[PDB]
Amino acid sequence: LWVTVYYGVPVWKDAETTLFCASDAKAYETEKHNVWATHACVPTDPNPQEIHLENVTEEFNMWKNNMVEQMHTDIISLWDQSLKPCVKLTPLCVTLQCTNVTNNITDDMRGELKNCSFNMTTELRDKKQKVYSLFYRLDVVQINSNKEYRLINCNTSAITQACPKVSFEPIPIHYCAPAGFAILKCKDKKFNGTGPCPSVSTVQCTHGIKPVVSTQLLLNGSLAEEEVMIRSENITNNAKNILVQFNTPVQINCTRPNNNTRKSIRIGPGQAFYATGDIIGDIRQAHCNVSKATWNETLGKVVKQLRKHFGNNTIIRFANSSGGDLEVTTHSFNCGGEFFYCNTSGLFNSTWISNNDSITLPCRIKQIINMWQRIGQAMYAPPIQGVIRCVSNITGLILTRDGGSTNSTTETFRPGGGDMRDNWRSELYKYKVVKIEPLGVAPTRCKRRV
Amino acid sequence: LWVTVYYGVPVWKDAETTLFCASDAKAYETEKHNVWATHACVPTDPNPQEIHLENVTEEFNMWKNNMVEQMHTDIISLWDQSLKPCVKLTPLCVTLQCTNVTNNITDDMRGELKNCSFNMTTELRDKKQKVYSLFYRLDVVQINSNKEYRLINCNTSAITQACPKVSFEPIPIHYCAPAGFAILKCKDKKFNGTGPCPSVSTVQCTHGIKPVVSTQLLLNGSLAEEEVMIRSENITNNAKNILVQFNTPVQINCTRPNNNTRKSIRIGPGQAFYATGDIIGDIRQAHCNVSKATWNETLGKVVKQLRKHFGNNTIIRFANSSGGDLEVTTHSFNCGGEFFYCNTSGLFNSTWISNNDSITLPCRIKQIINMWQRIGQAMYAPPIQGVIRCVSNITGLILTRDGGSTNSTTETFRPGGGDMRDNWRSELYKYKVVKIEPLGVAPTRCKRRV
Amino acid sequence: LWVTVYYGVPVWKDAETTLFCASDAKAYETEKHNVWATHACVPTDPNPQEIHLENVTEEFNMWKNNMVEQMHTDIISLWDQSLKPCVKLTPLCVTLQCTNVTNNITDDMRGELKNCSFNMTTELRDKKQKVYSLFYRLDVVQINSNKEYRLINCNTSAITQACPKVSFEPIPIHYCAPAGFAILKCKDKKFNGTGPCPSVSTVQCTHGIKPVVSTQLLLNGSLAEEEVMIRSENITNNAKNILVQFNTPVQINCTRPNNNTRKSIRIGPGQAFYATGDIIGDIRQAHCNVSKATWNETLGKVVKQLRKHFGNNTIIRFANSSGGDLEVTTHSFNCGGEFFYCNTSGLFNSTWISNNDSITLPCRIKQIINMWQRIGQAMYAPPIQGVIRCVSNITGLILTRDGGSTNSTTETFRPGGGDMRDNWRSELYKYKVVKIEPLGVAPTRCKRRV
Amino acid sequence: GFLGAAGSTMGAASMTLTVQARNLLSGTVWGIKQLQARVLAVERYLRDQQLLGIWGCSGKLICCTNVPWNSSWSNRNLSEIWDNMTWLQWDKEISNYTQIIYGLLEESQNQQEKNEQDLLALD
Amino acid sequence: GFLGAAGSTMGAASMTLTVQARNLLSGTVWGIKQLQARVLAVERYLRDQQLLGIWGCSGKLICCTNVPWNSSWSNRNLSEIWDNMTWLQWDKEISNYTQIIYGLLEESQNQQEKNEQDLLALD
Amino acid sequence: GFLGAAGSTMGAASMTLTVQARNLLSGTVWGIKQLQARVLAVERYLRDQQLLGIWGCSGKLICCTNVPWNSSWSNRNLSEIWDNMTWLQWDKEISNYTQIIYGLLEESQNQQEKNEQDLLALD
Ligand SMILES: *[C@@H]1O[C@H](CO)[C@@H](O[C@@H]2O[C@H](CO)[C@@H](O[C@@H]3O[C@H](CO[C@H]4O[C@H](CO)[C@@H](O)[C@H](O)[C@@H]4O)[C@@H](O)[C@H](O[C@H]4O[C@H](CO)[C@@H](O)[C@H](O)[C@@H]4O[C@H]4O[C@H](CO)[C@@H](O)[C@H](O)[C@@H]4O)[C@@H]3O)[C@H](O)[C@H]2NC(C)=O)[C@H](O)[C@H]1NC(C)=O
Ligand SMILES: *[C@@H]1O[C@H](CO)[C@@H](O[C@@H]2O[C@H](CO)[C@@H](O[C@@H]3O[C@H](CO[C@H]4O[C@H](CO)[C@@H](O)[C@H](O)[C@@H]4O)[C@@H](O)[C@H](O[C@H]4O[C@H](CO)[C@@H](O)[C@H](O)[C@@H]4O[C@H]4O[C@H](CO)[C@@H](O)[C@H](O)[C@@H]4O)[C@@H]3O)[C@H](O)[C@H]2NC(C)=O)[C@H](O)[C@H]1NC(C)=O
Ligand SMILES: *[C@@H]1O[C@H](CO)[C@@H](O[C@@H]2O[C@H](CO)[C@@H](O[C@@H]3O[C@H](CO[C@H]4O[C@H](CO)[C@@H](O)[C@H](O)[C@@H]4O)[C@@H](O)[C@H](O[C@H]4O[C@H](CO)[C@@H](O)[C@H](O)[C@@H]4O[C@H]4O[C@H](CO)[C@@H](O)[C@H](O)[C@@H]4O)[C@@H]3O)[C@H](O)[C@H]2NC(C)=O)[C@H](O)[C@H]1NC(C)=O
Ligand SMILES: *[C@@H]1O[C@H](CO)[C@@H](O[C@@H]2O[C@H](CO)[C@@H](O)[C@H](O)[C@H]2NC(C)=O)[C@H](O)[C@H]1NC(C)=O
Ligand SMILES: *[C@@H]1O[C@H](CO)[C@@H](O[C@@H]2O[C@H](CO)[C@@H](O)[C@H](O)[C@H]2NC(C)=O)[C@H](O)[C@H]1NC(C)=O
Ligand SMILES: *[C@@H]1O[C@H](CO)[C@@H](O[C@@H]2O[C@H](CO)[C@@H](O)[C@H](O)[C@H]2NC(C)=O)[C@H](O)[C@H]1NC(C)=O
Ligand SMILES: *[C@@H]1O[C@H](CO)[C@@H](O)[C@H](O)[C@H]1NC(C)=O
Ligand SMILES: *[C@@H]1O[C@H](CO)[C@@H](O)[C@H](O)[C@H]1NC(C)=O
Repeated sequence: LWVTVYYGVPVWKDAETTLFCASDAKAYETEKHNVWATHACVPTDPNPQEIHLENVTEEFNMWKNNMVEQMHTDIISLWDQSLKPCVKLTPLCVTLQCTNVTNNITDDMRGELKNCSFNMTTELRDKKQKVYSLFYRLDVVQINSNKEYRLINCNTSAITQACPKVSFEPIPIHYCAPAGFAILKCKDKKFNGTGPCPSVSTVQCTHGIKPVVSTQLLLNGSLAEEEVMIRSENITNNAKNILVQFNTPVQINCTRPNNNTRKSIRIGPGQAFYATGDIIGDIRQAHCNVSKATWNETLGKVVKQLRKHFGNNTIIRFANSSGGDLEVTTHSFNCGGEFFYCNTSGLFNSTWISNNDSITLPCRIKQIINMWQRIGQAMYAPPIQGVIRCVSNITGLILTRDGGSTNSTTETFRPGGGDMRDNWRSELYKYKVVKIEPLGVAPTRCKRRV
Repeated sequence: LWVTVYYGVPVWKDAETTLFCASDAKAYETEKHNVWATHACVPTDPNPQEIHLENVTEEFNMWKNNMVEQMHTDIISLWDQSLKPCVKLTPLCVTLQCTNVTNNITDDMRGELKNCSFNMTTELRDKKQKVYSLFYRLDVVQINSNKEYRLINCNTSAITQACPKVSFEPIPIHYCAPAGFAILKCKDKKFNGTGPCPSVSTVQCTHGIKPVVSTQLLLNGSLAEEEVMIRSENITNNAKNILVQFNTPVQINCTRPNNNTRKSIRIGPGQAFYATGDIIGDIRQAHCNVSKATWNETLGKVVKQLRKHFGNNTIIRFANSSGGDLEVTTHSFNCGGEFFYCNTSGLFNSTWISNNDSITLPCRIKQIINMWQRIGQAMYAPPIQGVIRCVSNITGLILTRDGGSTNSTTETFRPGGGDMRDNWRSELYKYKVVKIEPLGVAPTRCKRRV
Repeated sequence: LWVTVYYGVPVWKDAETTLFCASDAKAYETEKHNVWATHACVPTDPNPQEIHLENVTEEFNMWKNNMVEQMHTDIISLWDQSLKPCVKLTPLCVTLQCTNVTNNITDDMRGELKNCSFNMTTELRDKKQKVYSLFYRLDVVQINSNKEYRLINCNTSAITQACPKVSFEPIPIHYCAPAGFAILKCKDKKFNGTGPCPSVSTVQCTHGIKPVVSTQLLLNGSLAEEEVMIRSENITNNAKNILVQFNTPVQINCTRPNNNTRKSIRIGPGQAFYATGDIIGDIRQAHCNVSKATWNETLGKVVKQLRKHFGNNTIIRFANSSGGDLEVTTHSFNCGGEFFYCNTSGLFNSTWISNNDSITLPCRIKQIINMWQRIGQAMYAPPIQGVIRCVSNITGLILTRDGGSTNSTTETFRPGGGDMRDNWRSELYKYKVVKIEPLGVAPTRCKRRV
Repeated sequence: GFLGAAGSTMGAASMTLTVQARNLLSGTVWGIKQLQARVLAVERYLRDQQLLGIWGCSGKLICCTNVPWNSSWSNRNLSEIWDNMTWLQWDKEISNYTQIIYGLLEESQNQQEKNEQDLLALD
Repeated sequence: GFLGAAGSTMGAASMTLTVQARNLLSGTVWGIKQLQARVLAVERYLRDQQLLGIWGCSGKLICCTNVPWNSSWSNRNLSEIWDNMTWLQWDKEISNYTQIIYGLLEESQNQQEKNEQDLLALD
Repeated sequence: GFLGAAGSTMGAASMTLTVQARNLLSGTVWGIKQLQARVLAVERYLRDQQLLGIWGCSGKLICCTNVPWNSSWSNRNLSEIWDNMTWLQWDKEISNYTQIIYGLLEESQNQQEKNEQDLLALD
C-alpha cells in the first residue's frame, strides 16, 4: 500500500476562533444613527443554509463554548465604544439640594424620587446655572439645613450620557465562522447542552439572537421543544447556576405609568444634558404583570422536571433572593430606554409537593448604571417622556440552589444570576466552533510513476 | 464545441471599491510635521502609466462616481483626525468684554473687528488671566454697562485649535485602484461627464488633485480643453447644481492688507492659545481682484455655451446669491491659513443678450469655522502675522438656476454650491472604478483527454 | 545552455521590515493587568532555533540597523498608549504652599523634599480639598509671605499618572521576523558591531532583551565574551558616542532608605491621586553602591582596551559629565517603580597611565518625568511605600570623548548618552533583518519539450 | 500594455493574457485604507486561482474541458466569436450561463475525472 | 452539501471532496473582527496548498505517492477503511503519524523525485 | 536546517530547496504589528508563486525552459557554477539580468507555448 493525500476531506476538530456578525438587511434600515452596533457588520444570509450531517454524532459543551465569551467581550466593547463620542457628564457631580417628593395623599412609595436643585455650568466658564431635575433614590445618595445629596457613582466612577441618537434595543444577531471554520448545531429536542448530539448540522451563521440584557428572568429568547428544559454545570454544586428554558412562553406586562418631561439643560459648549422635568399623572410606582394562572401552569411544569435530577418525590421550594448586589436581587431589564429593577418576591414564593388576575412586581427605575462589573465607566440614560409600557416573553430562568442540604429530602430554589455569560449560553448552547483541515492521507494500492 | 476556460481575459464591469492615495515624492519632503495628511500614503508613480484602450467605448457617470464620495469621506476623516491631538479651546467660551473698533477717520468697514477682554485660565487652576485678543464680527456674537459678547460656536459646538505645525495647503493627490481593479479615464475633449467615451484609458492613479476647499468659484483645478464646458445633473431641474469648467484661466488676486501680531496666551499646562495681537497698518478690509477685461472675456465665452442647452437666442442673466448660509452666499476659501468670505455681487451682476481695471470683492475673514455641515467639532485658526496675499486660478464655477420660468424666454444664473461633493466631481469626472475578472469561458473545437 | 528557474533557493539581501514580538510563556503569567506591554504578543519559542550558517560571511552594521529604530518607536508608542486610560492629573497644577523640610540635626541633604499644601478638587465641582503631599526638589519649581511653588512640568506639558496596576519592570523581549524574512546573528567573540561576521546564524527570534531604560551605565544587559569590548561609530569624531560592553559584570547596590506612606487623595469622580504621605525613618538621601575593588578591576580592563584605538602608550582620563540636561548629567534609572538620578562623579574621576569598601553615589529621586524628549505628555509615578532596594548588573557604558585634542598625547573620557537608541544597539548589534527571495534562475543543459 | 487588447477581438485578446494576470498582483488610520484593499486583492486572486484549480486546468492562461458546448448558450460560429467579437461584449452575453457553466467544470469534470483515474490507477 | 458526506464512509466521502475545497474560501473596530479572521482564512488555505504543492500532488483533490505504507501505522484492509470507516474516525487514529507521514512526502519524495529528473533530463 | 546550505555550493544548495519553501509560510495597536507583516508575508509568497506559475514551471522547486542562455549573461562552465559557487554570490552577478531574464519566461514562452498548443489541439 502507498500513502495518498486527499484534499477537501470532511475532517474537523474542536477549535476556538474569531467570529464575525450578521444582522439581516432590515436591522440596518432601522438606522437612527447606528442603533446598537450595526454599522460595520455584513448582511445575514437571506437563505441561511443549515445542513443536516447525516449519521453524525458530535460532543458539545455549552459551558465551555468560546462563542459565549466572544459575544460577551463584544457587547462590552460595544457599550464601551458607543458611549465615548457621546456627552460626558463629569461636571454633573455637584452638591444636590434635594427634598423628598412633596407627596399628597397618601403613602405607597414615598422616596422613589427627589427634587434636586444644583449649581451647573452653562455654555460658558463664567456664569453658573441654578436649575434642577428629578432623580430616583437608586440614582442619588445622601452624605452629611435641608438634606444634602450626591450621585451614587461619584465615588465610584466617571459619568457620560447615552447619546439620544442610538437606541438600546436588542436586534437579532447571527454569529458566523470565517473560511476554513464551521459552526456545528445540535438539533436533538431533549438536550442539556453537554454531551453527544445525534442530529448535528453545520451552518454559516447562528439563528438571530437578540442580546437582551436582563437578570432572573430570561426574556424573548428561544424556548425548548415540547418540554421545559433544565441546564446546569453541576447539579450537586450549590455554587453553580441553573439555567431553565421554557416550552410555553409567559407573557409579562410592564409599565411606567408616569408621563414625563424632557427638560434640556445646556452644559455647553455643545454638550446638552437632558434633565427630568416633572410628572404628568398620578405618582405611580412602575410594575410588571404576569398572568397568575399562566405563571402557575409554568411553575407546575418546571417543578416536575426538577424532580428528575433531585429525585422522584421530593419537596421543591421557590423563594426570593438571598441578598447581594441590586443587579442580582431584582429582575433587571430595560424598557423604552429605561432601566427597570423589579421585586420578584411575588414570583418566587411557593412550595410544590409531588402531587387568577395579575402578579404585580414593585419595580424601581434607576437612571445611572454600570453593568458588567466595570468600574470606571458610568452611564446615564435620559428620561423618555410618555407612558412607557412593554410586553416581553419570559422564555427562561437563571436560578440558584441552597447549599444547606436537605440533600435527598427537599430542595429550595431562588432566582440568581449576575454573570451575564449565562444569558448568552442559553441561546448558544446548540452551537460550537470547529476548524477544518481538508488534508488527509490514506493507504491504497495506487503508486505514482518514476 | 467544448467549454474552455481562459485566465487573464480583459473583462471588467462597473464596481465600487476602497481606493488608496499617492502623493509624489515631493509632498513628503515638505514635512512640517505632516502637512495635510501625507504621512502614511505611498509614493505617486514617477512614470504613471496611462494606456489608451484602442477601439474601446465605455459609459461614465460623473454624478454617480463613488470616487467622489470616498474622497469626501476621507477629507472629512482627515480634518477630524488632525485636530484631535491639537490644542482644545473649550475653556475659551468666556464672557467677552468687547467694544467696536475705536476707529479714527472715517467709516468704510466699521465693526469688522472687536477688542475682547476676557478672564482666562493660566497654567494653573487658581489664578486667572485677565487679557484680551482681537476677533472678527463673524467670529463673535452678542447676547444681552458696555456690550457683552460670546463666541459664535459656543451654543453650537466644541472648539479646539488647529496645531500651528500642520498647514492647510492643498497638495496634489492621486487616487489609485488596488490589484484586480482599474481606473478608466475618458479622454474626449468635449465631454459633459455622463455618457459613452470614445477614447478611454486605464491608469493606476488619477492625476494629482489639490483638495482645494472653496465655494462659488473653483480654484486651481483642471480646465476644459479648447472650450468652456458645462456639466449638470438635470438642466431642467432648478434644484440641481450646474458645474462650469473654463478653457482659459482667470487670475484672481486677493490680499489681507493688515500686518498682524501673534500674541501667545498660555492656557496651560502645555496648551498655548495664539491670540490676535493688534493691527500693524491702516485698517483695511481684505479684497480679491479680478481683471475686468479678463472676467468679461470669460463671461462672453460662458454665456454662449449656456445657450446651446437653454436654446439659441435667449437672455442669459447673472445675479448674486439668493440667500442661505454664509458658506454659500460668499465665495469662501483659504489663504495663508486664513479663511476668506467674499462678496461676489460684483462678479455676478450682468445681462447678456445673444449679440478695465480691477473687480474688488469686499471679503470678510472669519476665524472660527466648522465645514461639512458637521455639528460638534469647531475649529479655530490662529492669526498669521504679516501681509497676506495670494494668487489663484479661477478654473470653474458652481452655479444654480432660478425656478421661476421664463422657460423658453430667458434664463437667470446665480452662484451656488454648499455641497463640497460637487467640487470633487469637477476633477474626477473623467474617472470611474471597475473590477477585473480574469476568468472567461468560451467554446472551441478543443477537448481534453481521458 | 537553457534558463532554469529554482524555487526556494538560499538567496537573501539586506532589507528593513516590520517585526513582531515574543515574550516567553512566563511573562504573561505575571499578569497584574498587563505589566509592560505583554497582552497582544505571541509566545516566545520554547525551543528557539539558532542555525549556524556554515561557511557564511555577512556584513553587519549595528549603527544602521532598523531593528534598533523599530524597538525605539515601539517603546515610545507603548509608553504613550499605556498612560492614556490612566488617571489624568491636569488639575494638579495648583499653587503649592511649600516649605523646606523642617529638618532636625543637622545638615546633609536639605531641600530634597518639600511640604506642599494645595487646594484641590474632590469628587465634586463645588467644595475644595485643602490637603497636602510630599514632593522632591526635582519635581517642583518656585515662582515669585512664605515661598510659593508649582510643578516643574506645568509650563512644559500635560500630567497624567501611571496606573498602579501596571508595572515598569523590564521583561525579556524577543524580536522576530515574519515569513519570507530572517534575522542573521553574528557569533564572533571579538566584534565591534560593524563589518564581516565569520560565524553567522539565522534565528526566528532575538534573545530575550529587557528594555531597561537608563543612562551612563548599562544595566542587566549582555556582556562581551572573554574581553571588554568597545563599539563606536567614529573614534575620531568627538561628537559620536562610544558604547562599552563588559566581560565581567559589576554589582551595583542601590537603596531608597526611607519608608514611605501612600496617602490616597480622591480627585474624583473615580480618579484617585496617590499622594506622598510622610517619612518613616531617618531622612536619608538614597544611594547606589559599587565595590571599589570590583570597579577598579573593571577600570583597569577598560582602559587597556581603549589604548588599542587611541594608541599604545597614552594617558587615559576619566572625568564627570560636562553639563547638559539632567537626563545625561546623572546615571538615571528606575527601581521599585521609582526614578533615581545618581551623581557619577565618584565613578568617573580617575587617571590611568599605561602601567576597598563602597562607592556611594548621591542619587536624587524625581517623580515627574517625560523621557524620549517628548514635550506634551508628562508622567507621574506614585510613591512606593517601604524600603526600596535594588541590585543590578552594570554590563556596559555610554561614554563620550573630549574634542580638545591632545590627539596622540592623551585621551579624556566622560559619561554621556541621552539618545536611548544607543541602549538598544548594545543588544541588537549582532542582529540584522534580511528578506528572502526563493526564486533564482540558472543555466544548464536541460531544456523543456515542444 | 495593461488592458491593451481589451478592445481587440477575443482571438486577438488571447495575446494579452500575460499582461492581465501579471498586473493582477503588483508585488493610525489612512494606512488601513490600502490594507483592506490589498487584502481583498489577494482574495480576488485566490478565488479565480481556486476555480481554475478545481477545474480541468489549474495551469493558468488556457485550458480545455470535456464539457460539450450547449448550443442554447447563445451559439455563434468560431469566426463569429474569436475574430468577430470582443471579450467584454462576450461577457455581456453568457453572463447568465457563467454561474451555470462554472458548475459543470468543478463537479461534473474533476470529481468525475480524478475518480475515473482512481479505479484505473490501481493496476 | 457542505460537510455532506462528513458522516458517510471514507470511500463515499471522496465524492464530497469538491464541496469542501469550494466553500473553503467564499469569494473603527468591529470591522477588524472579520478582517483578522478572513486573513487567517487565507493563511489556512495556503498552508495546505503549499503542503499539497511541495508533495507529489500540487493538483488538488487526489494524488498518489511513492511512499510505501508502514503497516505499524494502524493497518486495516482496503475494505476496512474506505467502505467500513469515516474520515473523522480515521483522523482519530493516524493523528500521531500525521506529522510523521507528512515529512516523508515533502523531502523523501519531491526532493528525491525532481532531482532524479534532473540527471535524467540532461540528455 | 533553515538556510542550511546557504553557504554551500549551488549544486549542494539544491538539496535545501525543500527547507526554504517550507518555512516561507509558517502556518488595540501592537497586534497590527504582526498583522501587516504576515499580510505582506502572504503577498511575497504569491508574487513568486505567480511568477513561477506564469512561467514554464508552476510546479515548485525545479523547472526547465526553452529560453537559450545568452552567453553575455556572465557565462561560466557548468562546473564553475554549481560546484564552484554559492547562490548568494550568484545572485550578486545576474542581478542585472534578473529583471531581464524573467521577462523572457512569462511572455516569450508560455504565451508562445500554450498558443502553440492551441492550434495543435484542435484535431
Ligand atoms: C421583547 O420583544 C417585544 C416585542 O418583540 C418588545 O416589545 C417592544 O418594546 C419596544 C420598547 O422597548 C417597542 O419599541 C418602541 O415602540 C414604540 C411604539 O411603536 C408603535 O409604532 C410602530 C410603528 O412605527 C408599530 O409598529 C408598533 O407596533 C407600535 O404601535 C415606538 O414609538 C418607539 O420608537 C422610539 O424608539 C425607537 C428605538 O428606540 C427610535 O428609533 C424611535 O425614533 C423612537 O424614539 C423616539 O421617538 C420620538 C420621535 O417620534 C421621540 O419623541 C422619543 O423621545 C424617542 O426618543 C419604539 O420603537 C417595540 O415596538 C415593542 N415591540 C412591538 C412588537 O411592539 C420587548 O421590549 C422585548 N423585551 C425587552 C426586555 O426588550
Ligand atoms: C492656487 O495656487 C497658487 C500657486 O500654485 C497658490 O498660491 C500659493 O499661496 C500660498 C499661501 O496660501 C503660498 O504659500 C506660502 O508662501 C510664502 C511665500 O513663499 C515665498 O518663498 C518661497 C521660498 O520658500 C518661494 O518659492 C515663493 O515663490 C515665495 O516667494 C511662504 O512664506 C509660506 O510659508 C509658510 O507656510 C508653509 C505652509 O503653510 C509653512 O510650511 C512654512 O513654515 C511657513 O509657515 C510659517 O512661516 C514662518 C517661519 O519662517 C512663520 O513665522 C509663519 O508664522 C508661518 O507659521 C507659504 O509657503 C505659495 O507660495 C503660493 N504659491 C506660489 C507658487 O507662490 C494659491 O494659494 C492657490 N489657491 C488656493 C485657494 O489655495
Ligand atoms: C536588574 O535585574 C535585577 C534582578 O534580575 C533586578 O532586581 C529586581 O528588582 C525589582 C524591583 O525593581 C524586584 O521586584 C520586586 O521585588 C519585590 C520583592 O520580591 C521578593 O519576593 C519574591 C517572591 O514573590 C522573591 O522571589 C524575591 O526574590 C523577593 O524576595 C516584590 O515585592 C515586588 O512586587 C511588587 O512589584 C511587582 C512588579 O512591579 C508587582 O506585580 C507586585 O504586585 C508588587 O507590587 C505591589 O506589591 C504590594 C502588594 O503586596 C503593594 O503593597 C505595593 O505597593 C506594590 O504596589 C517586585 O516584584 C525584583 O525582585 C528584583 N529581582 C530579584 C531577582 O530579586 C533589577 O531591578 C534590575 N535592574 C533594573 C535597573 O531594573
Ligand atoms: C397590571 O395589573 C394591575 C393590577 O392587577 C392593574 O392595575 C389596575 O389598573 C386599573 C386601571 O389602571 C384599575 O382600575 C384597577 O383597579 C387596577 N387593579 C386591578 C386589580 O385591576 C394594571 O392595570 C395592569 N397593567 C396592565 C398594563 O395591564
Ligand atoms: C486690487 O485692486 C485695488 C483697486 O483696483 C487696488 O487698490 C489700489 O491700491 C493702491 C495702493 O495700495 C492705491 O494707490 C490705489 O488708489 C488703489 N486703487 C486703484 C484703483 O488702484 C489694490 O492695490 C489691488 N491689489 C493688488 C494686490 O493688486
Ligand atoms: C552602601 O554603602 C554605604 C557606605 O559604605 C553603607 O552605609 C553604611 O550603613 C551602615 C548601616 O546602614 C552604617 O552602620 C555604616 O556606618 C555605613 N557606612 C559604612 C562605610 O559602612 C550602606 O549600608 C550600603 N548599602 C547597602 C545596601 O549595602
Ligand atoms: C429632469 O427633470 C425633469 C423636470 O425638471 C424631470 O421630468 C425628468 O424626469 C428629470 N430627469 C431626466 C430628464 O433624466
Ligand atoms: C570620521 O571622522 C573623521 C573626522 O573626525 C572624518 O574625517 C571621517 O570622514 C569620518 N568617517 C570615517 C572615518 O569613516
